[PDB]
Amino acid sequence: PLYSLRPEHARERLQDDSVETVTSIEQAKVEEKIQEVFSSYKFNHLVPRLVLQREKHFHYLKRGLRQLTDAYECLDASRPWLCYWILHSLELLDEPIPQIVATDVCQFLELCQSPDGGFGGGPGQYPHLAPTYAAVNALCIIGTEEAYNVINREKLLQYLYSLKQPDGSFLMHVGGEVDVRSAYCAASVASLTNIITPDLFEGTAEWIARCQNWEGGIGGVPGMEAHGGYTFCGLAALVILKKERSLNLKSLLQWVTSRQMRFEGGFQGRCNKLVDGCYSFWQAGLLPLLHRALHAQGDPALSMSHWMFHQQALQEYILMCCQCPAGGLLDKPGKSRDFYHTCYCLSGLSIAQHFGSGAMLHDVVMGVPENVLQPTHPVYNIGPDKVIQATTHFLQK
Amino acid sequence: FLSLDSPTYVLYRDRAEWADIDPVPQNDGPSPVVQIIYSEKFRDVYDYFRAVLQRDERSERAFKLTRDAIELNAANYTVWHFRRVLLRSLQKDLQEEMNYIIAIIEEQPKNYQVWHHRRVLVEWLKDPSQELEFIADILNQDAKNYHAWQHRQWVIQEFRLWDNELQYVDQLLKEDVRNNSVWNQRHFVISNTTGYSDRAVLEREVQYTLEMIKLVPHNESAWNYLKGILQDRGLSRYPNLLNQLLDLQPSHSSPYLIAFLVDIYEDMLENQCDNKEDILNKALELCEILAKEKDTIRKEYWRYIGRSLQSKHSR
Ligand SMILES: Cn1cncc1[C@@](N)(c1ccc(Cl)cc1)c1ccc2c(c1)c(-c1cccc(Cl)c1)cc(=O)n2C
Ligand SMILES: [Zn+2]
Repeated sequence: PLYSLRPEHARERLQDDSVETVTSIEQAKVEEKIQEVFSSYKFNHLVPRLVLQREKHFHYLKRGLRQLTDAYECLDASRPWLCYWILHSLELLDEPIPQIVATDVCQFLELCQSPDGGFGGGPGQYPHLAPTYAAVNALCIIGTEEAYNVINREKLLQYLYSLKQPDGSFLMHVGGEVDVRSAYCAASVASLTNIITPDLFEGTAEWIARCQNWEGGIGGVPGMEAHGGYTFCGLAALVILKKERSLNLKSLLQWVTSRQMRFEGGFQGRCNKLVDGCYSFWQAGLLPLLHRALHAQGDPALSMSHWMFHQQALQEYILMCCQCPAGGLLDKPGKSRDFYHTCYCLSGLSIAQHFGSGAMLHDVVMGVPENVLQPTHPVYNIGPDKVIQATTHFLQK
Repeated sequence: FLSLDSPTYVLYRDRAEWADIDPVPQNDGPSPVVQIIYSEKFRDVYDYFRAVLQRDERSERAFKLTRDAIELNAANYTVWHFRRVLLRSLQKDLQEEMNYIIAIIEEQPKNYQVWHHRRVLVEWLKDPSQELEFIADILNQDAKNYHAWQHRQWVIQEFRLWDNELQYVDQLLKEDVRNNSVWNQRHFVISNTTGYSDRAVLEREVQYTLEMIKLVPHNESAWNYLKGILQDRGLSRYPNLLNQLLDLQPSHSSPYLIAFLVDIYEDMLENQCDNKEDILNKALELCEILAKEKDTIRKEYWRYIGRSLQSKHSR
């Protein structure tokens, strides 16, 4: 029937070796809950029963894109994201953006953009790289020359240069601090716009690699526990910089793959920590990357039909434990809907349904064939088509 | 000097202290997108903050205004900026301001902007005299709090305060040996104090790591550690290991043991060992018990291992 429900799967529950600790107790609550979930779909299963709520998830997006309750008030200084998550989630789900909505959106990001480069959390806020990767990403999703011309490439590049450090690391914002993520931001942004001077990323390939530790993963700044949010940013940033090899790619693959939960099906963000909503892109979203590298080196043992993670199980998770009836997707069962996971669960699912490396193109679509999501580029997490339109456009300046 | 939350709180609009200054509304444009329907208490504060900010008013009244803007959205980096500005010109007593920041962190241990501020202060004063007690208190509520650990490695490296860290490490490891963050913090204190090159230390760690495995066999931490401090010089370079693990094998099995042995075989073949073919099977055999039974979720991967080995150690 379904991996998550095969009888033998009951043999994949946590074994605390009769030694209870806080981590054990907490992971126990999770498996047990996620058990009821797989188990209710064990009193019926009549027609195709794992359906992605296209429409419910659509009102959600459709609306928040124009107005948010007073809830998302702490996102007050991070609105560009709100523009990205939503336009990328609409994109995946396959909903066109009214050519009107686009201009309206191009007009907003316009107001955030700093007179010295980069974008702020909202109109009239200092430039920072999180909202800047969001803006450029959201504007490239829109892909109209209106969107593309919003970005002031010169001031974009000066700004990036003002965050640069001697050791090849980028400050998150002026005065702020530096973690791997800031690098992935500067590159992802300076990439699509085609604004990479020859010495812009010097020493960054190096500084990023310095964040990989004994686990095989990557942490925020050297010496930190391995983490999926950062591990993605590290590699994808390096993949752009064409230095994937600068990493011990083998201990990485070994770390990522081990992070998927044998019982839950989804990925955890750090060894010995709960499964989670996203991480269906921050983690699983890495295997597409490692493939390109392992294959860029030659390595003839790479499957031609699948990623190197259990796709069936991940989809069986996102579709069966993260969808809120109301709409949008969750962390883990009973954790509240939010435009952030609403995006990274749809991005991870897409990653878990879409395989291709070269001429080979093999998809797996758990649930109903209507759950077939739109492809998403593993590095910039935006339509692989929009990536092309972006560069192809800017690579003429 | 009121408080955002006192039942006696009053908007800045209905205030005397702020009568002389026009608030500045937001500019979402003619046709707003992903616009928030701010409450009326929230909107108020910021309209009056923009104002201060917009005129760069380094005033003692605004200084406190920023404390309310911070509390309404502590992820607002712009406001946090304008506060350090006011702290330095107004010349506010940074130790009184340390007591402030100690408070917000206790209230929102998961903000990335609220710890940076505390990092700014600590280096602004050159004083780590507290910190570690603080950091321990936060991690005592959530021991896998990323920022805390990060800010704790900072305070340790920057002020060479190692000493009792491996000590703290051992403590937390008792409280929950599954705390993967403490197995990291541990490698942080060791590779920077004595490294692992030292035969005695690398030996001390491996026994602990081993007697820790035997205690809680399915804990994946004590495994990634014994696999990562050894895979340094080469997992293949330590003979006696590959056996002992085959000893724990019955009453301590788990794909964390079976996986480990595969890792060992792989390196052995890599350092051109004996019984070549024989080992090359002891591996592909284990790749299957795992890919097909003991660790199915990872099947697609344990097959790559299998095919990778065959294509590179049999022909
Ligand atoms: C650490 N984490 C894991 N899952 C969720 C979270 C997070 N603690 C978080 C914190 C910092 C960063 Cl840079 C990324 C993610 C979290 C938790 C809940 C959240 C959001 C973020 C975010 C959010 C806000 C800005 C950027 C990003 Cl990437 C996420 C929005 C939101 O509406 N909700 C409910
Ligand atoms: Zn999450």
